[PDB]
Amino acid sequence: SEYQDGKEFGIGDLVWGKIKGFSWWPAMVVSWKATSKRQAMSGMRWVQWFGDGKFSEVSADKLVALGLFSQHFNLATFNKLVSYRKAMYHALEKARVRAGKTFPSSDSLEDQLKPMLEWAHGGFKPTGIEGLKPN
Repeated sequence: SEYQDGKEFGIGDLVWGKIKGFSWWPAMVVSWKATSKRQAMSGMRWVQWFGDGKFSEVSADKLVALGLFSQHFNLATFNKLVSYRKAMYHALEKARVRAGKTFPSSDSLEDQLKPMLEWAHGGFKPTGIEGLKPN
């Protein structure tokens, strides 16, 4: 009965989170019991940031679905920041596993990131954003 307030998103969803002074950052909605902090305020979600690992209380209106990738992926931040790329890898790796997608490889971080970024930017085909959903 957690996060049952009429707003969007639930435990396990992959999301873009927005905090003041940062780019849209990939996260996963978690339960407050995973944060060891406190119950989220009504209308809010606890998220865990990819690449970074910390927990934040974010309003459900300031979250969007990770599947809306092209609209929130930040090419400039991807170019100037290494942590963003690491976060891209870890978010898309959770995505790739949930969707049943596989990529040919044998490789540095950007080498495996290239086909994952292409997949995500192209719309997560053939599965779609529906294949991102938690189990």
